[PDB]
Parts: sequence; C-alpha cells; structure tokens
Amino acid sequence: DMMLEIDRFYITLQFELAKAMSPCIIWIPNIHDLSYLALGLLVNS
Amino acid sequence: YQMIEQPGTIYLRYLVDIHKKYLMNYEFNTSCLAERRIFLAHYQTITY
Amino acid sequence: DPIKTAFDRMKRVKNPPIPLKNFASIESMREEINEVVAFLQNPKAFQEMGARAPRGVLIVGERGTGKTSLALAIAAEARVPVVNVEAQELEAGLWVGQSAANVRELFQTARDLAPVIIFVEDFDLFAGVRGKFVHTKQQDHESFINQLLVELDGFEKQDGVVLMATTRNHKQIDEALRRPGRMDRVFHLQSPTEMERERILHNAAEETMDRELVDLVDWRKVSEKTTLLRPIELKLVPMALESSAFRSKFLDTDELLSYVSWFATFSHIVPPWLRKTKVAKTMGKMLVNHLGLNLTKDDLENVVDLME
Amino acid sequence: AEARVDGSTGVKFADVAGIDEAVDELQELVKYLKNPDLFDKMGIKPPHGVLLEGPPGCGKTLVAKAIAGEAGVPFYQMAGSEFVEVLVGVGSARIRDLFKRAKVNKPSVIFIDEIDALATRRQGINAATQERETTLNQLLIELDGFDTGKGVIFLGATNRRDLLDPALLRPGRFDRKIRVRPPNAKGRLDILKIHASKVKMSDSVDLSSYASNLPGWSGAKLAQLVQEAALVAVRKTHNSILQSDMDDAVDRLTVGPTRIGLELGHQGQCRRATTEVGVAITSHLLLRYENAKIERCDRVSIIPRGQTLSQVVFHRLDDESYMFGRLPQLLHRLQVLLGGRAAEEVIYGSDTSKASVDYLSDASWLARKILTIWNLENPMVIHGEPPPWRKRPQFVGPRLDFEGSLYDDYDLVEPPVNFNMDDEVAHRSEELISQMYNKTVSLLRQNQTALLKTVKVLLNQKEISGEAIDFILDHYPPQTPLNSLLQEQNPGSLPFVP
Repeated sequence: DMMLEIDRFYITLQFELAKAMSPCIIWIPNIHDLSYLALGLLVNS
Repeated sequence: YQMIEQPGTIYLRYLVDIHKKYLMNYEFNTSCLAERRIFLAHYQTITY
Repeated sequence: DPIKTAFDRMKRVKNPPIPLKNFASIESMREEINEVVAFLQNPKAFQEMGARAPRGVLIVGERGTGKTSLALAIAAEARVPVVNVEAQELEAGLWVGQSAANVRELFQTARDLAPVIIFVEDFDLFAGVRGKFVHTKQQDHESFINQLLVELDGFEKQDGVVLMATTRNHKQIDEALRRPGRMDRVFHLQSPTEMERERILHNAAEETMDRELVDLVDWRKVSEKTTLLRPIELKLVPMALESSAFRSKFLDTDELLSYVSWFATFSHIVPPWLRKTKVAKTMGKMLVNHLGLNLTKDDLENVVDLME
Repeated sequence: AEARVDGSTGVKFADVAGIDEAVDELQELVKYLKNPDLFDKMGIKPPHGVLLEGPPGCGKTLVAKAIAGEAGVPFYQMAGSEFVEVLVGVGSARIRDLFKRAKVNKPSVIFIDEIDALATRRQGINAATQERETTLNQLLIELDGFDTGKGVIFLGATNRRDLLDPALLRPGRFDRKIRVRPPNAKGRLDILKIHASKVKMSDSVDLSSYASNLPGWSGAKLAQLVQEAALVAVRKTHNSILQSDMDDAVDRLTVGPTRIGLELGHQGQCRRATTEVGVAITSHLLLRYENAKIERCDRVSIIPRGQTLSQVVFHRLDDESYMFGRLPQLLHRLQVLLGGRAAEEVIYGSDTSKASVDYLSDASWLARKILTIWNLENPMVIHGEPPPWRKRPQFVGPRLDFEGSLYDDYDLVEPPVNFNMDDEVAHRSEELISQMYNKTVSLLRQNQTALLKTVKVLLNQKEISGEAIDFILDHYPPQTPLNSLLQEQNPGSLPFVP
C-alpha cells in the first residue's frame, strides 16, 4: 500500500506543477507502455 | 520546403501559434451575426 | 479510500443536457422509464404497495447514443442525487478481495443516503462473463461479482438505490447478473427514426446557430443524410454544416485570425446594450458584406448533397 | 477458518432425487457412521476417502449434506480454492487444523469441494505451484495416516476427474469413486416436484412432460427453471405459475428471450422459412411413408431468439434407439439433412443461397462416416479420416447425436499411405450424396402444394406446430395441382384451432 501512495503522490504533484507553470506543453512519449493509477489520473484529468 | 508539401507540421504550427496568444480561452462567442460567422470561418480554415 | 473520494463527487442534477422529452427511441420503453422514476421519487410508495421495485436497470447501445445523458435525464425527472463511480476504483489491483470491501462500503454509504443512483459507465469491462480471463484475473473478479450478487439480493430491503450501468453489448454481461430481481429493467437504445431525427436536428438548428439561416436549409435531406448517427451528433450537425458551407468560398487564414483575435480581445470592454444595439446589428451585416462572407442557401444545399 | 459445525445440516436423503444409485452406494457410509462397531466386529475396514465426481449442478454438496444430516454427525465443509493462498504453508496448516478438528469430534464427515483446484496434475503440455504441491503432499500425508477405526469419513467433490492427481486415486486415499450422473426423466420429475413444492403452482402444469422433454438437465438447472418461471409469472402478474410461464421459462433458457422488432427484409426471411419448412416437411414425409425411425418436428419459429434467426424444435427419441443405428435409418437421416437444399432447389429453382449450405456440410460429413469410420458398405476400407470441421451437438439445430455425436471419431482414424483409395472413397461418397440428394428432391417435388402452403402459413404466423404440418399434409394429398392452393382467399391461413 506504499507503492500506490508513492505513485499517486508523484502523479498528483506532476499535474499540480503542470497547473502551476501554466501555460505549458506536455509531451508524453511511448504511451503504449501504459499502471492503473496513471490510467485513472489521465481519465480524471 | 514549399507550402504544399507538408500539411501536418503546418497544422501543428497553427495549433502552437493559436496556443501562443491565449486564444483557446475565448473558445466561442454565441454572438448575434458577425463574430459567430468569423469564428466559424476561422474554425473551418484551421482544419482544411 | 476510493469510496469516500468517489462519494465526494455528488451532483444534484436539475438541468440534464438531453432531457427525456427530447430523447429519441425511448417511447417503446418509456413506461418502464416512468416507473423507475416514480420509484426513485418515492421509494416508500413502492414499499407500501408490495410489488418488487426495480432494483437494477441496464442501458445498452452504441458508443455515443447518449446513455449517460439518458441516465442524467432519468435522474433529473427523479430529482435524486447521483454518483459517478468509474471502473478504475472498483478493481483495486493490489490485494485480493479489496473490491469486496470497496463495493460493501459503496452500498453501505448508498443506503445511508438512499434513494440515490449508483452510476457506472463501461460496465462490460469489469463485470463480464466469467471464464474469459485466464491469467490471475479470475479470483478477484469472482469475489467482486459474488459480492455484487449478494448485494443486489437484499432480502426485501428496498432502500431506494438503483444501479444505472452502461454496457455496449447485451451478451457480454454475466448470465447470473441478467436475472430479474438483481437486474429488473433493460433499455435498448440503438438509433433514432427519421422524424425524431428531424425534430432533434431542427431543435439543434434553433439552439446553436443563427436563426435566420434555419429556414433556407432543407432539413429533410439532412435527416436522410444523418440516419446512422446519434442525438449528440444530431446536435453537432449544424456546426459542421456551417463549417462546410463557409468552406465553399475562397478565403485566406490570416485575416480570419486577425478578426477572431480582435473580437476576442474587444468583447471584454464593450457594453451589452451597445452589443445588442441596432447600430451593432447593422454593423455586422456590412462587415460580412465587405468580407464577402454572405452564406447563401445554394452553398449549404451543395454541401448537404455533397456529404455522405 | 470457520468450518461450520452444524448439529443439523437441514438436508436429508428425502431432499435428494434422481441420484438414487449414489444414494444407495452411500447408504453404506451412512450405516458405518451410525454403528461403526458393527463394521469393527466384522473386521471391515471402511474407506478412507470417497470421490464424488460429476457435472456441476448435480448436488454433490447437497448429497454430502444429506449424508451428514442422516448420520447426525458433525460436517466440516470447505472449498479447495480456499486452501490456495499467496503465503506458502498456510494451506497445509489449514489442512492440519481441519483434520485435527475432525479428529476431536468423532465421528465426523469432512467435505472438500472443488478438490481439482488443489490436486491439479503436473501437466507437461510464481510460488503458487509450490504451495499447491506442498498442500497436496500434506493432504496425502494426512490421508495416509488415517486409522480406519476412528470413524472419520473424508469426501472430495470434483467436476473434472482428468485434472486430478492419480496419487489421490490410489487405494488408501480415495477407495470409493462414485460418479454422480445427471438425473433421469423420473429423477428430473422428482426434482421438479421438490422445487415446485416451494412455490405456488397451477394444476395445469404437467411436470412429467417437462421432465421428459429436457434431457441432461441438472437439479440446479431445474431449480433455475422454476425460479425463472416464477419470475415470469410475477412479470405477467399471475397469481400462480401457469403452463405458459413454464413454456416461456423453458424457451428463455433454451433458445433465449424474444427481441423487439429486430427483423430483416422479406428476401432474407423467406429463405430461412424455406429451409426450415423443407426440413420439417421431409422429416414428416419420411415418417409418414416409409415409417422411418427418426425424430418429430415439434414446432418451427422464424423469430430471432438469442443468436439464432430461426429454429426447428425436434423431439428427442429414447436412448435405446440411439445405439443400433442401421443403414436405412442413417440414409433417411441423410435425406432429412439434404431436405433443406432439396426445398431450396424445388422452390427457388437453380438460384440457391447460403442458408442451406450448413446442413449441406453435415450430410457431406455424415456419408463419410458411413463409408470410412463405420464401414457400412462392403468394399472394405483400410483407414478412416478425422473431421476437418467440428461442430458441437446443441439445441434446435438438427439432432446430429443419433450415435451420441456426429463430429466425434472414436479414435478410429489412421494416416493414409495409398492415395488412390482416397479418391475411390471420395467418388463413392459423391455418388452416395448425389443419389440421396436426387431421392429427396424427387420426394419433395412430388409434394409442392403442401410445402408451399406450409411456407406461406409459417411466413404469416411466424410460428407453426408439427401437428399443423401434419394437418397440411393430410389436407393436401400428393400430386395436387398448385392452382388449388393459389386460388384460396388467403394462403397463409389455417382453419385448425389446437
């Protein structure tokens, strides 16, 4: 239950930072790699 | 690199340039007759 | 705790995007829709009369028919709060049996506020037929579906909660979940008919674009051109018609960017009475005439018989 | 581990029906649990464990609960999948604790459901495999260490005996292996009576007909049938389950529920009607003229149901006629299979369709099984061939289970060496198929008014019965002219009221 917390905190900090320095252009290479936490993050975003 | 040769990077440059001027934030007007037609023609001339 | 973060997302629906009176292909089962709505607005009324209230309603159809909008219209007619629970939080893929406690908490917090709606989209992805998954995706799914079955079989406890679930095909759901008592009503939404399409398209013509261009369009041809579409596409048809009609003339890009940017910038300062003044109404007309952007009937006629 | 120690399980042998052979066999264990000293004085060693093998829904757990209730002994029920965890060694500890608890309360009955989850064979075709092996070894050690005079009876239920470890099948661990067969017609009748005793029933429902007309149905399936009929009666606001509710539930389980106005054009529907009516008419004519030992067409429908656009319900004959399939019976069944394409040829001329090729497949295989596998003709063959296409025996589609199955070779195939005998066999098969096709076309062409009248009646009503087809055949003798049918006011009308 610790890896999930680390990943969730990391991705929420990524999205909060991307909000903070708006406007911003986000590049996401190799989306074929994606696991459930990031899918939920992107669906919610 | 004449104008006709590549439409994809041209559309990408249009997207970036419209992104540059905060022009998504004024997404649409719903105005009486003129601003709507101008934005409609602009929306068409982006994609084709 | 996914349950509490999902239950933080209540939405007291009052104005649906597509109302039930405007929704198409629903008249063949609208009696069951009204019965479900009557149960939701007063679960005690269904309690006192003793008949089995509809505990579950499944809506099936194609991607885009407005199944979520149909659920929103039903809830707005019912005036009951809804919760949008996604498929991701249900399948907590870290411990075996966490979905059991998840669905138990969801049902417990639903009973504490019932009558409510538990709305799930893409119900086919996680609650499909058993046995199709082979590698380590059986025990957790079996426990989840067993907890669902034991929660839908509440022994005459009509709290007032119903499960608005969305699937794409009727076969993919498990047969044990297809039985009545657990799954009471089934709404099959496939495609609108010609005259319903005509009415929805004319409403879209009235609510989206310039009204003065509505009469010049032969909407019968347009309705015969959009037969395989869905009500949201019937709403977005006039946008594409105006775009493709403005496509016909020979015009440049940069002037349209210039005017778009100018009207974007200087719409923040101008007064509203000056915006709607008749002088402003006659300003737009010769602005259009000077730009040569006069949209005509024949342009859109050639457009509509040009599309597929 | 909450192994439920129930003083009375609530299930006795009166609640078990149609499993009478296994009940008679397990009465010995019930007696041993009653007076173990009687077995002790005779020097009789009771079995260490008993394997209940069979299809799911046959009530093996119900049978074990009945044994425990009749014996009046503690009953420790647990599933095998509950012994499979992530931490290695927990399942062996649970096995030891369960056996210790059973040994404390003697006499007792231990029951392990789905033992194939633990005793999966090491097939040669994570640490979970090691954990399963350790738990299975612990179970073997516990079973081997049992003294017979301690009065503890072990039962293991399984649905797949092929997946079981042969070590457990050795004597001393599973001494008795009892096969729980599906209930017979009398057994299904008794099960239906038991399940209908719990729900308000109408006197018009005849349970014997549904017991006879649903072969292979388990007791759980009959309970689901009764529950679905009760649900239909609730939906139809009936005070009791009528015979119509029974028929609706039967049709829902067999061919599925009816759709809502999902119909294709008239062109693609008349073809299916022609195929099904031609098959039914050919079967009825073969019954009428040559007294064939074939099945009977009960009803024909063209309304889509489940995933089938059309259906012909066929009444299944008794199994005693399903073993000695003679050459005339197989030839008549080949004629029945070819009757669909015969109807397409005599009705729609030389422009046939795809809807009659499927039957044309089965006949094209069946004659091969006449010539190679069964070797019924008498130029003897040297080798058989396997079916290139395999189709499962099923519902309203044609029987193809006259010898148990159609697409199942009984391991009688050999690879060929000489290739001339192969073309000789192909020539003989083509000759037989062409001869039977010509015969069924000649038979169907002699009765055109009855076939066309049945097609029109089925196209109008969307359903027809076998007795209606028989009445059409009686009212239309052979060699009547077509103007008699074409001069009627309404061809799709039947004056018979069942």
